[PDB]
Amino acid sequence: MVHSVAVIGAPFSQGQKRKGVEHGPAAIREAGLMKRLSSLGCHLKDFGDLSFTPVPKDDLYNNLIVNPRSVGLANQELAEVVSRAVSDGYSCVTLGGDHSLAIGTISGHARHCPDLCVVWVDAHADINTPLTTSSGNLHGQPVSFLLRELQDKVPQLPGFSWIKPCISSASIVYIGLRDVDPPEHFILKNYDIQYFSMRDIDRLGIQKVMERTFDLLIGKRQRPIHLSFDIDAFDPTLAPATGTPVVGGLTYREGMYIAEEIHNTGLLSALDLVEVNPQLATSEEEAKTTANLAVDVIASSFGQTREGGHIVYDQLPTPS
Amino acid sequence: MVHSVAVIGAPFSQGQKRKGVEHGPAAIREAGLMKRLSSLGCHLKDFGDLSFTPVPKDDLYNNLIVNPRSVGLANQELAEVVSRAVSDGYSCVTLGGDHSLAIGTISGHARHCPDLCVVWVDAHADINTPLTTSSGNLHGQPVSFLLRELQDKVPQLPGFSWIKPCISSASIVYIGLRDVDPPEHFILKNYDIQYFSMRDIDRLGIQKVMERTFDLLIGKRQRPIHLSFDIDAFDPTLAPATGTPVVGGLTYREGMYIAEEIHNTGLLSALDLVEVNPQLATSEEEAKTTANLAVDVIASSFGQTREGGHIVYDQLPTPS
Amino acid sequence: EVQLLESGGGLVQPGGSLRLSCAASGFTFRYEVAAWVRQAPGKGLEWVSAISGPIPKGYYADSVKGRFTISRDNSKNTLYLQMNSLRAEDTAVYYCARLRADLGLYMDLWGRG
Amino acid sequence: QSVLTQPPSVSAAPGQKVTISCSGSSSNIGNHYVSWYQQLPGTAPKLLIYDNSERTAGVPDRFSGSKSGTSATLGITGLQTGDEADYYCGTWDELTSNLVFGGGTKLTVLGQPKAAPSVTLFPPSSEELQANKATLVCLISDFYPGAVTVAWKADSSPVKAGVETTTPSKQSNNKYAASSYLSLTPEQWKSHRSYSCQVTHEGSTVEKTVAPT
Ligand SMILES: [Mn+2]
Ligand SMILES: [Mn+2]
Ligand SMILES: [Mn+2]
Ligand SMILES: [Mn+2]
Repeated sequence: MVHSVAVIGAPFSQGQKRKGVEHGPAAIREAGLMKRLSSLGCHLKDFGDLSFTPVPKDDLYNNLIVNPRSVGLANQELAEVVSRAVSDGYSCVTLGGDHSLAIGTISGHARHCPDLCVVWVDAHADINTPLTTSSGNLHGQPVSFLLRELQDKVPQLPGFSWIKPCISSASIVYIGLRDVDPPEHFILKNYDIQYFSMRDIDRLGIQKVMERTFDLLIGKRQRPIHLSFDIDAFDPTLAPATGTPVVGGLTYREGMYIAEEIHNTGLLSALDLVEVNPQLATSEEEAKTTANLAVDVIASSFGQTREGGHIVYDQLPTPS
Repeated sequence: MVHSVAVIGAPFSQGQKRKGVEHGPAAIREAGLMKRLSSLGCHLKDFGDLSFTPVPKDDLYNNLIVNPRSVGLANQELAEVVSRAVSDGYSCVTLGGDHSLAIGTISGHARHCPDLCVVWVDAHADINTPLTTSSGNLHGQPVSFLLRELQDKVPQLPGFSWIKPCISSASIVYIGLRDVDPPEHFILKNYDIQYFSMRDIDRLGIQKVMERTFDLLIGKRQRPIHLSFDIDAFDPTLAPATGTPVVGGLTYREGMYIAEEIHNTGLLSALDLVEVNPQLATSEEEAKTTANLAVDVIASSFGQTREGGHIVYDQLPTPS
Repeated sequence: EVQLLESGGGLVQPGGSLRLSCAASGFTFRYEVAAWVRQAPGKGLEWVSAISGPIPKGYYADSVKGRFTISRDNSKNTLYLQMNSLRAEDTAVYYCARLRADLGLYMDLWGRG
Repeated sequence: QSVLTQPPSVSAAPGQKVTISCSGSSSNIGNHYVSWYQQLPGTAPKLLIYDNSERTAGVPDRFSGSKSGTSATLGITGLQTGDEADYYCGTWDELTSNLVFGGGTKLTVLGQPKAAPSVTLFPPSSEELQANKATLVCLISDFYPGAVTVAWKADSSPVKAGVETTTPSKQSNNKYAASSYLSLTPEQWKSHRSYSCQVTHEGSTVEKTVAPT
């Protein structure tokens, strides 16, 4: 057997200033993702890029400022595709699209893998409730929908009643945090959610951060890993084609190291790469840099090394 | 009680190539300093930006290449304003302007707080005597005027006889050094001034650097802290709108960490942010980046966190 | 540092066909939502067509649906409007515009017409 | 178009102030953000204002947007002659699923005295009636500013069909001209007591009437 990878485009957003994020899937593709995954020796299955259609009204307005029901229903279609990809025996890679798609991927991942854990790499905790933030900011709430302890703080919206909370507070760990709303800070502290801010990373170093993240998640038993990786986790100089750029993020090397440690476990079952928005780039070069970096995270998460040695080499040719 | 902050513009320079630094105060303002300080919950007092008038002759020439008497007299007016701000119970923030303004702020700080210590964050030691460097380079001498052991090496200039040396050699520590003239190196070694170059920082890491800086300064007793922060301490790619850019400086995160450690003491009584020169920027974007970074240092020095939690949050809203 | 230039307009008979172009420069139109708006001489502005998302998808006014087709060539960084079964009442100056959203919708860049 | 209502024209002197109203329904301005577009003669519309009151880069504070209920206003203070444009409001209509616009407002910065129009109305020639045709000609001269509304009356009744009105244009003496044509059958012409040409200039109407002899 060789390691099998399924790839899904989920070009999901709520429009407004972040409409361009629906072009992230195609941009990551055009930076040569499937070729890189093929060179690794992965058996590949492409579901292509899913339609994102506003319900109940598919007009220009509802496509540029998207009602939340549309985001709820799109995530429900996504969950089933991820659960198909996983039931078929593929580690499932979903290309964003905004971080609201984590509602689809983690729910769908959790169906056949209920004991999964989550490594959330992001500048943001994305844990606001529909009551702590606005109606067009579902990209900043995915985790409130999935977390089990938060059920009584989370109202029932049209398009989101399908969702079964599938993560406990000890089963998610955050890496990269540097932009956290006050209620998000409250939730983290109150419900004991473990997190490594950029300050923690500066103090401990990323090597120790990954050692502690695994101690918390897989310290006692082996469990399927879901990597939810926001490109905005990287410093804005490395990944500028993103919608909420925050100065002081991961360097390229910290980000590859995360991805190498995740690979080295042998337990990566699902991966999101979100928030690549090529229209917010000032130049083609900013667009391509952000898209090349996303490809590097996915490749590295599935066994690309920096020192070579992934593919087996037998002997050297002799002169003649 | 809540923590009170006074803000002073000191748009001081000696003209020549560095004339644009007189626009740093306004540039830091227009990057939203007072709003950020207000969100922190600080009680705020604005003295505005001081006039910088050449004496004895206020003509175009003397405004473009400024005689030192003018710098001496401007620093004397500054010292009194800082001592007013401090006697009124405000931690005093002075926006530069070139680093010569430290002559005003430290002298004025020292009047009611004679036991103060100094953390000087800079690529430069700014410790040349009027005899080791030229007449239009007072920006590279402030510390020779203030240091006690150096009295006999420092001549009496018109406009600077008001000054009472108020710092001992054990009461200043330098962080960021990478551009040090030979006589500045002599002074450091000869008078046992403790300093952490970028090489020391590379070897020890900034966490240990701050631990040792406090051991030297506040190891024995609690003392008021003066942070004199040159924007040119940061790598030129992070802060390019500066007059002496030196490659290989602090990263954003090292610089925020310094500022967080200073805050965590509870002893920050005065802060300079100097050497923001928007006219040396190649673009608006270089100007705004340098000005945003200055605002981040001041905010972080007064309790902005990366992980949130500064402002108190009580409970979460319930569904209905 | 950013502009739009239309071409292809002129004189055509009733029941005729005609294709307008709109080349963008200084930005990548591809990742942007684009629109056609028209002005019958000495009168207001009528919205005609819009093209959004990565598929992409086209939206039309009922006064043109089934006669006009909006498209784009990402290679030529150009926007098109194909106009079939044309009527006297279709007589107008035609602008291509960039359509964006924040709280609401707005057209922040117009071509020459 | 013209789902949204604007005044056809407004005027004030240089340095002075003006507002332009934009009137809609519950399904457009009522529930959606208004944008304001400036069009200088022979040029492309420019976005001034979006989300009711957000100015674009370069637009100064004397250009101000506001919105209440189902109406919106554009305030312009410090009028310069460079403000002389046609101004349009625009938003979304959730009734027709259209981006919608007002009919526009011609702004004039007064450089000469208010001059009301001279109206001459000619009936069908004896000759044209032989040909089984009828045209009434309304000649409109020496008005400033260069904006008029033209309404035709059959007796006192509103006439809609068979009206062609030119845009105002610049006479050699710097005042504006326009013309208006009503097409009739000879039976229509001969079967009404009078037809009238009514020209509104700055809220005051000049009326000319003719009758079949
Ligand atoms: Mn995120
Ligand atoms: Mn994020
Ligand atoms: Mn300095
Ligand atoms: Mn320096």
